Amino acid sequence: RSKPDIKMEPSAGRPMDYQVSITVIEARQLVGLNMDPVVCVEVGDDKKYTSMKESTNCPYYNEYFVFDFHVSPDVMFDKIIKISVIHSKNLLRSGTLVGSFKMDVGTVYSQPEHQFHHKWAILSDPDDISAGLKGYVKCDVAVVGEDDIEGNLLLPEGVPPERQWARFYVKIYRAEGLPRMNTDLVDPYVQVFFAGQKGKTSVQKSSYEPLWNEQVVFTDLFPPLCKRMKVQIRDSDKVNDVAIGTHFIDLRKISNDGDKGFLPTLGPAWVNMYGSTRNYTLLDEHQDLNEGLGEGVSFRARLMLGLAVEILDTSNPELTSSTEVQVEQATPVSESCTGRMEEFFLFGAFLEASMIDRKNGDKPITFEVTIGNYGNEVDGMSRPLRPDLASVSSTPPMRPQITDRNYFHLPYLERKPCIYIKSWWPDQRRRLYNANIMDHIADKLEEGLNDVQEMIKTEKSYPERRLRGVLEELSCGCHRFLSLSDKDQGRSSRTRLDRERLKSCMRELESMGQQAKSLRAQVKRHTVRDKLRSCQNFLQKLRFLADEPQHSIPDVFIWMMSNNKRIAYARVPSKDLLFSIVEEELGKDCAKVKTLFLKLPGKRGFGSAGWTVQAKLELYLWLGLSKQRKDFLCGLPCGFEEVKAAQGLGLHSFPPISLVYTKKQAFQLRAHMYQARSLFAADSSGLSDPFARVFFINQSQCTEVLNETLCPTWDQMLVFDNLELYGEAHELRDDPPIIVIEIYDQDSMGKADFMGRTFAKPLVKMADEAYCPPRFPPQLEYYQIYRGSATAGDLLAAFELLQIGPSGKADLPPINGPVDMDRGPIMPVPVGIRPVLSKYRVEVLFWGLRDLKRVNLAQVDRPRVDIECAGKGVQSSLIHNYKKNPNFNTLVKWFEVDLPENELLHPPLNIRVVDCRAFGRYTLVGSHAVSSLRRFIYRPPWWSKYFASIDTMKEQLRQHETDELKVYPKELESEFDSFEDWLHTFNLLRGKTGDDEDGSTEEERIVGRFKGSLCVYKVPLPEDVSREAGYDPTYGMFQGIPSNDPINVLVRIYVVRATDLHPADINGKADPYIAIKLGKTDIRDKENYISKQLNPVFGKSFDIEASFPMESMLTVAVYDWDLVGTDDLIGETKIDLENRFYSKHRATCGIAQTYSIHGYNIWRDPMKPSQILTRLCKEGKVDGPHFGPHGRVRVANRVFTGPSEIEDENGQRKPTDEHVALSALRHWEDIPRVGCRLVPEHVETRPLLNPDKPGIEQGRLELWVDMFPMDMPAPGTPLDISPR
Repeated sequence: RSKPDIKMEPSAGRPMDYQVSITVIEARQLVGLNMDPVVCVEVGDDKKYTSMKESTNCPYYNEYFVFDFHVSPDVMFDKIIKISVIHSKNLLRSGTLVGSFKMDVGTVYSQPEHQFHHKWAILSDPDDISAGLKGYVKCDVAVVGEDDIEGNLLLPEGVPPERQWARFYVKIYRAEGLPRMNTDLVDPYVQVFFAGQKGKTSVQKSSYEPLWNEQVVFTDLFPPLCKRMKVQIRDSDKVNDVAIGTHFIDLRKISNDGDKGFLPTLGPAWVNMYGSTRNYTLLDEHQDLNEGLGEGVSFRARLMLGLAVEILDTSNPELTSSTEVQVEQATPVSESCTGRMEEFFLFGAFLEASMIDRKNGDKPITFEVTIGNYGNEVDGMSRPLRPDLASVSSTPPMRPQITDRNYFHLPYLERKPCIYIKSWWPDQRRRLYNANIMDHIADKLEEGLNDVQEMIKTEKSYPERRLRGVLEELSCGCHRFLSLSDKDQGRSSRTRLDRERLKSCMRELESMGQQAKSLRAQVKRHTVRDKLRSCQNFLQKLRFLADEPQHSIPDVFIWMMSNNKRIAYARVPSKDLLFSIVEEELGKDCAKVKTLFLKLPGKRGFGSAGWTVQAKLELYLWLGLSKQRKDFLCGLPCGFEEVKAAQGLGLHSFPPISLVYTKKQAFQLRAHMYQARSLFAADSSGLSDPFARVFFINQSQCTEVLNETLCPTWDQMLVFDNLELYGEAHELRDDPPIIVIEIYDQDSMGKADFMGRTFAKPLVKMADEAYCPPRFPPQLEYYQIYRGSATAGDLLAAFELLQIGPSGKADLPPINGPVDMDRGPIMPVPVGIRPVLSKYRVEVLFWGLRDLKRVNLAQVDRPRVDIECAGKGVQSSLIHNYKKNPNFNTLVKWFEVDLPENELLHPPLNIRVVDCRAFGRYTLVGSHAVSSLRRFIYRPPWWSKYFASIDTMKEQLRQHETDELKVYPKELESEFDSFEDWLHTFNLLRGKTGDDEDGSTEEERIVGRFKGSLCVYKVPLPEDVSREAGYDPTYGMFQGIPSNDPINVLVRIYVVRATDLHPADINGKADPYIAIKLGKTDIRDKENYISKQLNPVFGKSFDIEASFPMESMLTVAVYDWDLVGTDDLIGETKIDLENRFYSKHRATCGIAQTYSIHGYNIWRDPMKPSQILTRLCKEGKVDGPHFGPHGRVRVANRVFTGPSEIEDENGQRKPTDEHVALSALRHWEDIPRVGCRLVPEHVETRPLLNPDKPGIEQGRLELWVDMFPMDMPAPGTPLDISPR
């Protein structure tokens, strides 16, 4: 696989809705006298307080606090939680602070389920090193998108409870390259933030190159729970205090905990921070990028910085007792120790630049390649003289040309402009060289893991030894890094972090080279699927080691301007651009023709401000020293000449300002698009008008618009012709240029609306290659379609890029073009590339549909469902009365349709339901299409036992982490395949698909939910299938299916107890009761609510008739009782008795362990197990039962044995058939054709869900539900499970 995944809108910089929740449970061992504590919780600037507790050292609150944000993930993690015991706070007095505990959101989120539970917050006096410990405050925390103190601390691993105060020195020396503010001078000062404490240097007025040589001194507890420092170059404008740039120092990459690791240190070395545009806009909408809230769009400033964390002894009297952020003159160092100053030379070559927006391509456009302070001559820098060349940094303004209505292209063609920059940077190439080595190893690890996952999920053989070879290559790469990075250990201009961090990666990857060989033995033929997920734990640490805090050279920016106004940008990091003689030290984007996509600056690159590509460039880049420009043209496309400028005429080492091209290979691209599927709904009808517009270099071609479908089959090859590819064959065969496929809805105005985008790489054939298998012809395989943030479709294509031949286009294999003469210029996908189509009969069970939401404050009385698959389709019977009978009057009605032979290439079968209005205007009220037909392909083949079962499920929990009845430790539909044995369930949709800014949510699209079954088989059909359709052609495969007809059904619910219910009251002990909604019937136990109970025991039994299957929709709920207003809601759950009732699993009544009619084991099913087995025999078309003696039975070709006799409550021996009958119920899977499993009498663990707090647990409930139809013999009297 070489197909790219270049997403224009990644997760970085995306803001999401977030919630922080805190319960302040209690406090104990508080140090002091007569304190009356008010616990204060501050997250950011939002501060809340508890209630009043009077004169205690051990208070109890159990109070709740909720805060909500909508910020980017890195913005959240710097925010500080400030739980504090504050003695005697009121509105006029800031109370006397006992102690506090500063600890950020990122440490919460680093916990595996993002929570801390019942843990004691280690409060300490934050403004005194010598003050004692200030007790512990038991609390719990949660961030969502035993009671001993030492066993339950609120700390991560490694942190001692007796934390040591340490001075967190940061040193601010000098800065360079500052932009304009005043009209246009600058007045800088640097402000540092850490754990709410701030410290700023003195302002040096009127200097682009300041030199403070000052430092900011914090005082905080080692190890720091606040995890980043906000270092921010700032301008001291007196009216508007505005920032220039911001870099975050990450504490984990500069440290390793323990004596085996090292204390944190950094620098003194340069730091490259970014922000808004290079010019000073009078109003700057990218001011948030100056604040570091997102990705920086242009380089703002660079700043030498240091870090000198030193641990103090808390009992030392000579130290300063205050923890304030003092301002102190630092100790300056020479700039030679930061790196020997060297000259660097950038090279760039613009080959192609297409896909320019039509709204901006009216005028001649200019590029601008910049690296840091150098290469920005057009903007008029505040640069001094040479610390020289004119620094040609712009392509000439060239008139664009039209590709289509959407996009332009640039007529570079034979002339490719080039840009070369002189720059001066400190030589710190090893920080990016080791990053390149370990990034190459991590890229190989990514490719191996993705190949193993893709090849595992396609079930191609031999996976685990391939994974073992991947980890063997990983071990070889570990040894390669062990040998490579040691070659310049004795460098003199080297910081302490460059020693200790390097030692850390040496130790880690030395261990990793043997952990790979250990997990090589751990990976087997059956454990490969989960050890593959275990393998990327290595990849997490390797990606973490790959990035480094010490910057040397800032990132290379490529810009766009017309009228010298910036419209589009890109930012490639410079670490992949250095040239090195070591292949692992060589950057990934260096000396290679790299595809790169521009995007809009700031917040307007996301969402509805633009979805179109700003530009697509085949940019060549190179970076290195000015003495290393020896062979920097080795990766360029050959067959070219160089045109140079006046400053470097005749010099062999001088780079050209432009190239003129002598080789123009004619290339024809056969773009085979056959199908798209699961697309976005851009039209108001819940469907779209999709067509594929494919871009390749300077031209574009369009397939014809298909109408009113989300799974189009265009079946349309487009032949791009007479295009020009430059260079030789070795730059195209193993790495062709990219293909961008864009999907659009042909709307009512004529102008199309955006639908998505996918990328591709064609299989390349030169004229000397034979068009022979296994390479040619190219097979169809999928391409994931993205519409920016979210996935919005899947496309099927088999692109091949072919040379236009030495004699003509006829040297290519002959095009199997338009045999259908009406197609004309539209031309089909040829045979061999299209799949073989074999006829499959599709059989639909039109069972019914429930749970329609009341759109337009009513319900549709006459719905009818049409199924459409690959053009062909069938329709059900029209509903004559929906509320009386929500079930179609149709048997298994089928249609025969040509389908793809390969099962992975099956199209999504569409299901839609319409209201049958006048004139055949079939207005859609629901539509669901997402299914894979391989699933539907058919080929012929009381307390006394309860507490014992409680001990049993404790054993089941302890074995999972390492009489009687069954206990399921998860939800009942998890064990029993959701009772979807043949009565399948699908979920309908309506409206436009939910874009994050233009559309609704996906829950708002939910309108109905279909019940039915699908059976797919070939029309050349097998022999047992010929028997099955033989008994009834009106049912097909569906023989012996029970009737649809409605019935009154008794609903019998036993509820045992509830556990760990979330209280709404601030005391922490709710007042719950059981509330049951069944169909349209309300039953509440509010008169018998169990007050003041976290784990109440109900023991109530409820019998209530329902109009099944219309009333087969039940919720079992718990309600915190409240007389005033309404009772607070805890949570509900979905039951849906319909899939229980008609299942073969016998969900009507559970079966006990052994047959007994006395005491706590009395057979509660009114129909005895012998009659149960006879019923399952006639319903399962299997002969039986055939009892001999009461201890044995023959059912089909199988024999079951067991006991024979039972005593009643009178103690008299009654021999019945029921014992071996119930034993056969517990061996009912032995039947070779109809065998299955039966539901036993059980108890169940039920998650409760509240839409007030979605996606998280509200408590558990234990219960089990039986039900009985009212034409069978009458149910037994309601049993009682009242507690002891």
